Formats: sequence, structure tokens, C-alpha cells
Amino acid sequence: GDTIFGKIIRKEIPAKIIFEDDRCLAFHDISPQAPTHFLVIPKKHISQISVAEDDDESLLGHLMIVGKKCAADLGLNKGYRMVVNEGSDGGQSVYHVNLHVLGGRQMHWPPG
Amino acid sequence: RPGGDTIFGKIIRKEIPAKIIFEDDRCLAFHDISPQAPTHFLVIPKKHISQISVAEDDDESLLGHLMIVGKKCAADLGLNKGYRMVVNEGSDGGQSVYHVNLHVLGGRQMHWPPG
Ligand SMILES: CNC(=O)[C@H](Cc1c[nH]c2ccccc12)NP(=O)(O)OC[C@H]1O[C@@H](n2cnc3c(=O)[nH]c(N)nc32)[C@H](O)[C@@H]1O
Ligand SMILES: [Cl-]
Repeated sequence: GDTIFGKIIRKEIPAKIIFEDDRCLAFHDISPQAPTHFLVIPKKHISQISVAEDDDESLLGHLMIVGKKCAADLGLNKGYRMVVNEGSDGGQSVYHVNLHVLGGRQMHWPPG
Repeated sequence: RPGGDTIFGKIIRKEIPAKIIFEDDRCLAFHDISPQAPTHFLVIPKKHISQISVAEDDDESLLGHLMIVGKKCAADLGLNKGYRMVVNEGSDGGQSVYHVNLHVLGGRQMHWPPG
């Protein structure tokens, strides 16, 4: 099923876009939990990390590389945390694979 | 020595014991010694990368492999209600071992924000 992240990719609703290429999109989270909090999502609709295929390996890694490059561009030189949520226990809020990147403050432990 | 001399390098070379879940030529999954959830394990590359901020472009497939192995291990460990994957970078991330590692936590409701 389609999600709000599909609409964001299709430019049907606005988002503050940080980076885009042919296979992913990075944009600021609408409900930020840190001074910097953005998402990196694939344009391919993978609903959750538990159903990702082996052929998706490069794409998932690309999200992380784009994530760390965006983090550097946004000035997160003291570090940051990357998060992927799966399912109910993981607190996944949208069923479209999304990598959170949070920084600009001390991140704590446990991570939720 | 291959893997570096961080604690994770020692674990990769079997010089320090760990409770290993899965191993292949590219990575290792093993339980965290200080778990923050009923199930809490780590997936690390065998190639030493100190932190995600210095990962090279050609490390893409390897990083993605960590996540694929992570989700496969979570399934094998019965985390059917879900889980959270975490990478800590640097001081603000709380990184304490400078060998890239993916945390996988499950077996309870995880909360928001993630720290
Ligand atoms: C202090 N720092 C950390 O541990 C932070 C989390 C953290 C603690 N306090 C905080 C405050 C703010 C933000 C974050 C934190 N985790 P990390 O450094 O990102 O990941 C390294 C993981 O390796 C685990 N580990 C270390 N040694 C061994 C070992 O010999 N054997 C095994 N099996 N595991 C080992 C260790 O328990 C840890 O979860
Ligand atoms: Cl989510």
C-alpha cells in the first residue's frame, strides 16, 4: 500500500529536501527529535527492512552512505545516530523503509 | 592484524570470546555484553572501518550486508514483533568502540525518541 513517503517522493506533498538522486531521497523529518533529524528513503517501495531482499544490499548501503554525507553537509561534526525501525516493537511509524539520522545533541542510551 | 585491535578485532580473530549468532566472509553477528533489550546483538564488518563517517563509497554493499544479516538474524532469533537497528557515530552518537557496528534490539516495545 501507498504511504505518505510515496507522496513525498512523487512531490505530491511538500518536504524540506536535503538530497535526491535516482534511487533515494533525503529530507527533514516533520516531527524532529533532535536539532537535526532527517530521513533517507529508497525510491523503491520496500515496506520494511524485514522484507528486503539480498539484491537490495547495495541500495540499503547507499542509504547509509547518503545519510553520512548529508550529516557532514549539515555540520554534524560531533557525531549522530542512525536508526531503522521494524514493526510494532521497533516503533516503525511508516511502512516504507526509512533511515533516521539524528544529531546536534547528545544521544542517550538505551536508544529507546 | 586483520580486523584491527579494537575489542571487535579481537572477537573477529577469536582472541576474545563472544556469543556468535552468524558468521560469513564479510561480517560477524554476536550478542552484546551489556544488552539494553531482551535481545540485543551486534553486526560488524570483518573489514575494519572505524566509524560510519569515514566509510568509503565502495563500502556500500558491505554496509547493506550488515543490515540484511541483521534482519535475517532477528528473524532467526524469533523477533517476530519487530526490532530496532542503530548505528552510533562519534561522541554525540555515544560511540565507544571505533569499529563500525550495527545494533539490533528487540523483545520489548522500543520507545521514541531513540535516545
Ligand atoms: C559506553 N558506550 C557504549 O557502550 C555505547 C552505548 C552507550 C553507553 N552509554 C551511552 C550514553 C550515550 C549514548 C550511547 C551510550 N555503545 P557503542 O559503543 O555504539 O557499541 C559498542 C557495543 O559493544 C559492546 N561491547 C563492548 N565490549 C564488548 C565485548 O567484549 N563483548 C561483547 N559481546 N560486546 C561488547 C557494548 O556493550 C556496546 O553496546
Ligand atoms: Cl519509522
